[PDB]
Amino acid sequence: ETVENVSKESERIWRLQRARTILEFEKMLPEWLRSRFRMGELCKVADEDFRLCLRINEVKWTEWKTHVSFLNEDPGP
Amino acid sequence: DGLTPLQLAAKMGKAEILKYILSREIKEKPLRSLSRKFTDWAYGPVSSSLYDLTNVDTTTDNSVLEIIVYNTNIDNRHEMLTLEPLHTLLHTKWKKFAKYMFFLSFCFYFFYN
Amino acid sequence: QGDITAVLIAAGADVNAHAKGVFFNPKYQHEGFYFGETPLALAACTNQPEIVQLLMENEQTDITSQDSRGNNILHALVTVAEDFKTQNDFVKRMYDMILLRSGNWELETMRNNDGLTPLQLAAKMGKAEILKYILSREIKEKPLRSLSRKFTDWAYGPVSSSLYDLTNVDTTTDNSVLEIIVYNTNIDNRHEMLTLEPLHTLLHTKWKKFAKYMFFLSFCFYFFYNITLTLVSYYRPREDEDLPHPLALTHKMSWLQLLGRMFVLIWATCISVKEGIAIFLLRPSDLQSILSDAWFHFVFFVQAVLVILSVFLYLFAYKEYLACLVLAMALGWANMLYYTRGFQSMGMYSVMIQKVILHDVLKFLFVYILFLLGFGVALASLIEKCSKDKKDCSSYGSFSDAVLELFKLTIGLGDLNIQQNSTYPILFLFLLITYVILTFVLLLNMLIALMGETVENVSKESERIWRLQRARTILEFEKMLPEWLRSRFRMGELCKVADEDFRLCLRINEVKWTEWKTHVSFLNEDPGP
Amino acid sequence: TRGFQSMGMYSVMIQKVILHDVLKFLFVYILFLLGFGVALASLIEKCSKDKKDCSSYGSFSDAVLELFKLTIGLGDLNIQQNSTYPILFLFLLITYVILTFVLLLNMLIALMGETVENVSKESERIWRLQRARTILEFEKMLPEWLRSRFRMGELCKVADEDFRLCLRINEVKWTEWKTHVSFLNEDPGP
Ligand SMILES: NCCOB(c1ccccc1)c1ccccc1
Ligand SMILES: NCCOB(c1ccccc1)c1ccccc1
Ligand SMILES: NCCOB(c1ccccc1)c1ccccc1
Ligand SMILES: NCCOB(c1ccccc1)c1ccccc1
Repeated sequence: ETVENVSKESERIWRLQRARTILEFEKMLPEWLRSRFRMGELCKVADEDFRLCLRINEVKWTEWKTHVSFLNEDPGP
Repeated sequence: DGLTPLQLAAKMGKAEILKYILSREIKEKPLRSLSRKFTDWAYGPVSSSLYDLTNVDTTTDNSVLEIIVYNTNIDNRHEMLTLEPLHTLLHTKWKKFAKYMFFLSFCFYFFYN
Repeated sequence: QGDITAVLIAAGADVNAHAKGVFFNPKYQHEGFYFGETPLALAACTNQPEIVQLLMENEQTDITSQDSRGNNILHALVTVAEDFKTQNDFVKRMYDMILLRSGNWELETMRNNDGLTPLQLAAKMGKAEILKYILSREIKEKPLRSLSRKFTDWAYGPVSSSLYDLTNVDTTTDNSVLEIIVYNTNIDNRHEMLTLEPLHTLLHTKWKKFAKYMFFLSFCFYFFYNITLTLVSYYRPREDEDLPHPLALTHKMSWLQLLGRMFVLIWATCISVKEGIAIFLLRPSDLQSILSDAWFHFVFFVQAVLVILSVFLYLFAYKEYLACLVLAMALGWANMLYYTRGFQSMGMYSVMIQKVILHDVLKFLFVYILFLLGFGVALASLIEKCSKDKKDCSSYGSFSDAVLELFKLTIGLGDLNIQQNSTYPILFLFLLITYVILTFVLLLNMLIALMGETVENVSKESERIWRLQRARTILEFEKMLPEWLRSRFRMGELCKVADEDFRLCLRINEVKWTEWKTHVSFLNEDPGP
Repeated sequence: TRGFQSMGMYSVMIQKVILHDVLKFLFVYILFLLGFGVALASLIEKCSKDKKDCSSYGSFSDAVLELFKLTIGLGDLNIQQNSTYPILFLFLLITYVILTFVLLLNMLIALMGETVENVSKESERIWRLQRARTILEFEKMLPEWLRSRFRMGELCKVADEDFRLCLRINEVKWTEWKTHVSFLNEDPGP
């Protein structure tokens, strides 16, 4: 299974052995100026405007549905 | 042990239940406050998804990535980091932050040798 | 909402609207969804066949309408339709539906603000699956089979002859389909597009009638070219004339022993002018094709110029008279890898050379330098610091000689005489054995590094890169072919439906068996005298 | 080497590579040979050489052969004794061995591509045809007298003649039973 296992496991060991470095660098990063990611705090339902921290993605095609979700726009200025 | 069930699903490494907890989209309106995935907007086959991401990011004590990636016991850490709230968050820590420190800590320890 | 939509049209909504907002987005993947901004295309883009069935029955609907980008509706379906197979694939089903609902041929002749027909836009965007429809498009009707691109010559049981309308397809107009498929670099699946029947047999016929014989001709010229540089410089028949000059044209030379020296000077200048024009053309291709193709334009040009600069160096007589010649001769034999295209497995081996040298040698070399320089410092204790027993009497370079005598082992050109020390040769060789075993494991993993779907991917992608890197040569040869006497392919101009006898240029095929049907197509015969 | 089931199946793989794919590799291996050989033959007869033009002959040819002996591994150091260009000699000649390793490493991958199936199985099926042609050739070699051999007993078919036709007996097997109405209902007989 070098067609699969010796190649793929050596890839997945590597991604874990790089993702451990990245969280190690945040311990190395000083607490001041983590002015970074963790996107804008939009509403959830409730009365507070900023409810929670967020993360934005870009999902895609077929299996449409007539959506009833949220602010019906494009993301805004 | 002091663990939330999201953290307990990560420490025990149960991947499939953790694909639900980090997504959890709820298409209702008495109780869509319990949902972890939201929507920014939807316009045909292009749509923007929003993740509630409270204990997920490395900003509190013993976060989810803190207890997935530093964990050694479980087998399928790679099957868990493929998931969308963990993945693009790891990519964004990579691109904005960790790529440039790694090349910086390269050129120091390479000029060292 | 289909029910609410018909109310709004009955209430008088503008069906020919245009939404010119910032959702066009060159940064496409976020906030985008370009759909050509008309209400007709939006139902056409988002799998709404009944609303398209509703909107195109409205007589006020401008189906021929354009966009801010100049796009009509068939441009809009092209710019959306993904190269995913059968996503209950609606766009090809609905591209089919719009032309058959309405329209003359005067809808795919419409160009955008780039000047592209929707066949060309499907090729430039590289949407393969919609382009398998446009180039086939057989229509088994008789109000509107004039819109069809595939026809039939005749049908007789399970043997039947197919005819392709082939207007903008062939390289006979400006910016044709093969012009914009094969020279394209942006899209991924150029090989998935050239497998298609109007493009394939047309590329085969340009290969067999035309490009095979020029390629062997341009082989035997550029192969006799490199023999001549070998037989001029490094021949020396008997006792040469006191360090001569290779490309010199001295007073008495029989006309077999200097015409080859003219043969170099002509065919180097013939190449130097040729890709010198490719400086004026290939401005964005070289950086975008950062590893794939068009490097061989450069390596031909660098080889041709350094021959000529060696002649310019003779007129000034600097020190690098011989230096610029030999790198021009060494690239000249290395340039034969461009002529390793042509045999179906030969370039398929040559692409695997180009894959490993570009991608994965620098992978292995960076690790192999690393254990070299790692054990080399470990070895250079045992030079200049250790016993050495007789040494500091040979040449130079304490660290450098310790590296090289550890670096000659990978050749196998191994020296024992560098190792004569005092009681540390126990510790020398068991160090140096752990070099060879460690540089065996770097070698053994290097074979496994190419492994990983070698049963499929390393073989098949090296084949499909080769077919694209040969199909780019063939269209390059037609630019090389002069405009007079292209009396060639592009078969006879038979009728379509209309009153003109010669309607369009054609291409004949030989389709086959089961799933019969009682045919109503064309002239019911065999092809004719 | 026909005759053992895996022996010719190895021997056909010899006949496949020597006919098809050696001339593949040899045309590229001559190419980097003749490519670096001109690059090496600056460092013979044009460069330092420090003691040379006293040995045998052949300025370009000796520079080729001493670069051509490395593929054996029969490598000579004494051909390389020059002046300060042996820095540039060996790092040229290393880039010969690495380049003629990649030609060697891709040569293993050149036989790869469905070696799990096609290179093994086709070399088996070519062998079975190339052994079955021998066997019918031996019957042309066998003289016509005493072919008292196979072609089993001539049992009836339906008709009035007892010996109807020549035969061949097999031993077919299990499930999908049926209540048979075929022939002489026995075991084959004394
Ligand atoms: N587009 C993802 C880029 O980040 B991924 C990544 C790439 C290199 C090193 C570390 C992480 C990744 C993260 C989670 C799952 C899979 C891949
Ligand atoms: N305080 C220790 C810093 O060392 B660094 C380091 C730490 C662990 C492993 C390798 C290197 C470092 C990190 C980034 C850039 C430069 C150096
Ligand atoms: N019978 C096809 C021969 O031409 B094909 C071809 C063969 C060698 C080099 C270039 C092209 C071909 C053309 C299109 C798709 C696939 C193969
Ligand atoms: N005017 C330049 C002609 O060079 B030819 C050429 C052009 C590009 C790459 C290689 C060779 C050529 C073509 C066919 C036959 C012989 C030579």
